[PDB]
Amino acid sequence: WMPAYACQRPTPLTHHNTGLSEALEILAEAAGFEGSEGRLLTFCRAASVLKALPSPVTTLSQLQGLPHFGEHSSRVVQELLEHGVCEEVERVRRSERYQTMKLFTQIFGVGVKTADRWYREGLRTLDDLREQPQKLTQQQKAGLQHHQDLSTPVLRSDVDALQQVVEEAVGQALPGATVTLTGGFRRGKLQGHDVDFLITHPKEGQEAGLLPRVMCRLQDQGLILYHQAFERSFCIFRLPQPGSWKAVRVDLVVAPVSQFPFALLGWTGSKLFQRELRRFSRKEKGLWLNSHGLFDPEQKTFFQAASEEDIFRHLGLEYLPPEQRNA
DNA sequence: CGGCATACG
DNA sequence: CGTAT
DNA sequence: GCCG
Ligand SMILES: [Mg+2]
Ligand code: NA
Ligand code: NA
Repeated sequence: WMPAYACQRPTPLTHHNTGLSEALEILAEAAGFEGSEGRLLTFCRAASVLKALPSPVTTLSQLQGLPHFGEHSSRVVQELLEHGVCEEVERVRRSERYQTMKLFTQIFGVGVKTADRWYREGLRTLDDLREQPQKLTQQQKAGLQHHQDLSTPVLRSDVDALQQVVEEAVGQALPGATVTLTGGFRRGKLQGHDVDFLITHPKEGQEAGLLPRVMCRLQDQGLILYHQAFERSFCIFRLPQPGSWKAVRVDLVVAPVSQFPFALLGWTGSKLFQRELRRFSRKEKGLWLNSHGLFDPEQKTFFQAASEEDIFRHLGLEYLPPEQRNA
């Protein structure tokens, strides 16, 4: 009844097993902090299975036959159902390792490997990092300076304001170019921690060289607090607020229109949905999927897509709108 | 037991 | 190494 | 950690 891949089932943004999925995603996150990518994936998948269920899990027997629920994930649910709390999950929550790795990895420019190194060096707090700025990259200096603003959720009203300023710059850089909201907001989220935009032009080839022109114009408008030919730009924008402003993470991506459906699909996510979709494509259909295209390694040809609908069809999957890709 | 998505900056 | 879905 |  429950397909094994997340791309085979609708997953809405809000669901009926929130507490259970949030506990499993703690263990997934903790597995990532320890470099256990396989365990992270299983816990992520088990969490996503519960998001896709049509009603609350109330008894352990309801886990029978669900994919990705074995001894470990089932025991987590069992303890939550019986006691409202899972000892392992709570032990992770309060551990100095988990809390510090979470704090460090949330910094823009700090990954698991850097966080882990700092943790081993004895560092624990953001002010610990601020004391030795010579050890920081320019990207990390920016993430740390702006960390407080970047921790405050972005609202959909903020997104509409940002999209207008991006379109203004894009329109000057290349008349006719279009801006599409992607990421979590396209999946229906009301808040987020960053804003994702996909830029193209209806005339194949006209988008070449576009992103530097867009960035130079945003920078000339005083809107760029930070940014690194290129096709992805990871920016910190100055977003106006009442009598002030705040820093917001904004990602700008350009694709040629021939690849737009694949880039839209990839950048709309969720992250787990795209991993599962690419895994399904490769392992069940023998096709290689990325945010540029879909490749048949037998015939050595790329599939032409005019829409996301085309892509789902070429993979033999029922279409899922973005709001049902919240795996 | 091997595999676990796949890019770009 | 970092970033993104 | 789980699946095929
Ligand atoms: Mg996003
Ligand atoms: Na980070
Ligand atoms: Na983003």
